[PDB]
Amino acid sequence: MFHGKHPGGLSERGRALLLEGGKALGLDLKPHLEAFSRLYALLQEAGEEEVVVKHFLDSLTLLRLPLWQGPLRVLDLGTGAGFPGLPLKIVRPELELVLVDATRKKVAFVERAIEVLGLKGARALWGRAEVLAREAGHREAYARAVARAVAPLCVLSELLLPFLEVGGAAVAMKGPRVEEELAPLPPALERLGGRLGEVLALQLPLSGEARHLVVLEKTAPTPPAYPRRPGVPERHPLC
Ligand SMILES: C[S@@+](CC[C@H](N)C(=O)[O-])C[C@H]1O[C@@H](n2cnc3c(N)ncnc32)[C@H](O)[C@@H]1O
Repeated sequence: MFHGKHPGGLSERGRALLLEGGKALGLDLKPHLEAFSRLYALLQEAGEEEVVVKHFLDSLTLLRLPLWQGPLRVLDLGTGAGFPGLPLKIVRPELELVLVDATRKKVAFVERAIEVLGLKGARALWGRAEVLAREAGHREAYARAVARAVAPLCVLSELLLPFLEVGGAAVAMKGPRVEEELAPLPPALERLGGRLGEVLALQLPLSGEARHLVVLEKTAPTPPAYPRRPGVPERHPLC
């Protein structure tokens, strides 16, 4: 089984893995298989295959939180090549997505992926969190924000919380170990106008690796001190 190889997208095995992984997460990815295949081809144009399929599926773990209803404005901060934002947008097309990265070439890739995949209501933006979150256009202007593989929670919270309108929520996607990053966090969240929401523990569907979705709730407006200047949160974190 799964022997088919294709020149320009996911292999027969790659397709099967994606669908199987989706089902384990409670998702039917059949309607999106060709879009994911094309996204994979784009990533290649820019064992390999299984790694990418895993990134697709890890991104899709966001859907294990009932946070994605209707046309919410969502920031994916430090999106890189578009994770977790592009998989999320593919499967939840009503979301109004802004994907930010400090690295121009990453942003250019995401912009091309949007154009090639024909996604509507998604845009890639070259910028620094610390700068954008002081613009009236972005500060406390999002209902949701997400980030994967960006920074320790103490730093990341200062980067994410100022984008959230009061009542909004952020998801910091984390790996197997969160104990140390979480320990000193709640007082720092308070300073930013946030509260710690749930920490959802889950196991990746094909690999069985542990993951944690850390939810940050936006409860009051972020004081004007935050975020501090580019690089400062990382050099002198709040916790
Ligand atoms: C290790 S990559 C992870 C990318 C993607 N989220 C993923 O999971 O595959 C971290 C990315 O965040 C971006 N980044 C880090 N700090 C940032 C900041 N303060 N503002 C905007 N982008 C940032 C970097 O340019 C880099 O592309």
